Amino acid sequence: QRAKVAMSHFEPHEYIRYDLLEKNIDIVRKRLNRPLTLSEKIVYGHLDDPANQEIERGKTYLRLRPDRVAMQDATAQMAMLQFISSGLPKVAVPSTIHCDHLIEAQLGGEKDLRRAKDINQEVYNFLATAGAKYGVGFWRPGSGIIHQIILENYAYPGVLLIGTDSHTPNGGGLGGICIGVGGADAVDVMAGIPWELKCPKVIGVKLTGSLSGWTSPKDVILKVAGILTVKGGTGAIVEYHGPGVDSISCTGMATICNMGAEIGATTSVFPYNHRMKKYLSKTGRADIANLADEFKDHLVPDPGCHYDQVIEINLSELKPHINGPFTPDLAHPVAEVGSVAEKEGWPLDIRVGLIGSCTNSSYEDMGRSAAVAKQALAHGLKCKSQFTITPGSEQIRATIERDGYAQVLRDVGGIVLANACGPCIGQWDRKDIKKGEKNTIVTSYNRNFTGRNDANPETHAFVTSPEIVTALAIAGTLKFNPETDFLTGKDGKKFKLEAPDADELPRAEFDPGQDTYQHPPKDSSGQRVDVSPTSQRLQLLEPFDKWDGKDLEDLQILIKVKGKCTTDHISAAGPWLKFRGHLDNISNNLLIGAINIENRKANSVRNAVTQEFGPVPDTARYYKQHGIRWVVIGDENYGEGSSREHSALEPRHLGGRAIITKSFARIHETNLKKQGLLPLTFADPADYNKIHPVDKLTIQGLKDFAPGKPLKCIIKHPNGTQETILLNHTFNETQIEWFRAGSALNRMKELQQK
Ligand SMILES: O=C(O)CC(CC(=O)O)C(=O)O
Ligand code: F3S
Repeated sequence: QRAKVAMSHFEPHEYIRYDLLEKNIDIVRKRLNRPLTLSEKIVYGHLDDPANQEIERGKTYLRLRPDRVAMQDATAQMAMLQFISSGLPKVAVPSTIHCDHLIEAQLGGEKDLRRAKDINQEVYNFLATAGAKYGVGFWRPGSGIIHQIILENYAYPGVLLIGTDSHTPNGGGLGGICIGVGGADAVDVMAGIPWELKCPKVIGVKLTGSLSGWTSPKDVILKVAGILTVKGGTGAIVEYHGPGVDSISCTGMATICNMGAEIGATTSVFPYNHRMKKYLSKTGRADIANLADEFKDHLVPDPGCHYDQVIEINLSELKPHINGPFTPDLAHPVAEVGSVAEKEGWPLDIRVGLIGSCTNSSYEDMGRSAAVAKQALAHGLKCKSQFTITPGSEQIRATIERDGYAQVLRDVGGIVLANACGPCIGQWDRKDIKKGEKNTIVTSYNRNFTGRNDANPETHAFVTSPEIVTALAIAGTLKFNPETDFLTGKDGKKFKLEAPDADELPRAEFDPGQDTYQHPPKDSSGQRVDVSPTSQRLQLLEPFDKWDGKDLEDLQILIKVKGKCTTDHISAAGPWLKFRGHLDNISNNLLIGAINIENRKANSVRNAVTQEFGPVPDTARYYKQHGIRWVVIGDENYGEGSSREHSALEPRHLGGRAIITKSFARIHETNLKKQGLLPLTFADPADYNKIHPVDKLTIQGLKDFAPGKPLKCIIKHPNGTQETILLNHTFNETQIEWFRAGSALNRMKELQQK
């Protein structure tokens, strides 16, 4: 580039290329002759061939070149095992591993981390020596959650980042396009080959007016999530714009982009502005803010660009929301929630109040919560409810500890957890409740899907802002309304809580703490990564079987699924995170949470040959070792939610050939195409009703599988009648070559020594 500004302090040699962004935006622009939106300037500015790429929103696959790859340890292990199979010597672009998902919340900060490094040494040692070997930066356990460390250090305006985690959109708060992928996508960018993405549609949310009072950043996406619903953002990028953007802090925009994951959006973004500039300078990147000022025309949307849908939100009319309890789109005003809770039968007293995680742990969030706490403390009050605080990184922990906020928070009765996901992925040894107990918890997190936080099917969880969690934690009930109600203080008077007052960013500079990162040695020609042969936590992958040239005849339906089938129903987390690097050991959880439409129950399907109802993994394994190939039938938005490729690998490992649904979630359908399976959808969703558990399916037409040709499916009924239905697919020729080879990895290996 002419300027020589680095990507971050950890890669001082790898410079930001806004000169290329601009050259590819100018090549696209003159092919398209129209204003482009911000996410179009940034996506199309990273095309591998901007002169020739075919560009149509919602239709074409763009072949893109991401700037950096970030990985989290619950998904980094399988991604690094696939990279190890490619045979390639080093990673092609800046990648980092972050160790945040294997640390269980039990007693608090220090004790929980000590136990996690003991319990997990094998996997942390595997991730660091493979990181050292292949040149991947490694953030040590206890250093912080992937998105918080990415916002503090690696996101910048104009970046195209991919991450093996759904909440990777978080990065959009600093003006970049950050997309979550399954681990095999990350190994394409690390292997140095173009990354493909279905060309996004763009939803424009216009922000007008200003935040006031108890209303925070969080409220905007709780409001938008309820307007669009979980199905709302599928296949689109949400792009925030308006005069109101500049009334939100940089870490508030990151809160909003983060939860856009919850409506199925490919990612969300905000346009570069003064708030981002301020945060870039206060986090040791003033030079990035100076470069970006010079390229600002390319980091804002063109005037007059066309959004495929515009939603307008008046921030000055906005008021606090609390969303739940079993989806993030059931939206409520914090004024109404008490009411709805008594008519609906949701438990009114707040058992546990949990604040933090990467969605709501900025210096501003911790401070606004303390500003509430300090008030309750001046009246001899304490949290009525149990109270946990998870700092997003060691820098937010060291900084808020030093400036006092952490001590206010413990003085009202909260325990500070390790800087890791913990209760946000449900990695938590809970004790206050017997399992099955019906109880309400309230979090500042993002997802509140059933069983997400403690695996109690009946814990009702509500997501809101950290200050409202803190206020309701002292209150102990969903009946309390912070902005109206009175609280009875130890000295018998009544008083009411004042709306939080707090610094956006420190007066001082940020404390980073010590010992957080392991640099890779461009040295150690002689790093050795050794999966013990009979290790129960890590296992080297063995190639899947190449496609046999024939059609798929008389396939068994392992399960026909009723309703919502999230990737947590397909591959659960909780106890199974200890097997995220062992494929046959984590496959023993295949589809155990999905509801069987035959009997309305989870984990009991009928074995076609023994005629006994029993566990799905056992049955799929019975089928596999007897030569029966099977299929799953789903309803809508199948594979919704968490990014894990384990949802696609475990079907392949047990004998699965195809998943046919009315519609798929984006990251799960890419993960099925990547593992050699067939993601297919009904040309008519009503055809879901034609297929019963008992039928055998023949998927015919593979010999001339082509983009756009539907595949024909012959349903064969026990009584000899058959029906033929049509099935659509979104494969392009790159992806058909993945199916043909047995998986995308097998194909990457054929472009070397076959
Ligand atoms: O319908 C599809 O072809 C896929 C989805 C999601 C995506 O990959 O962007 C869409 O285009 O809406
Ligand atoms: S990455 Fe963030 S969304 Fe929760 S599971 Fe971890 S704190």
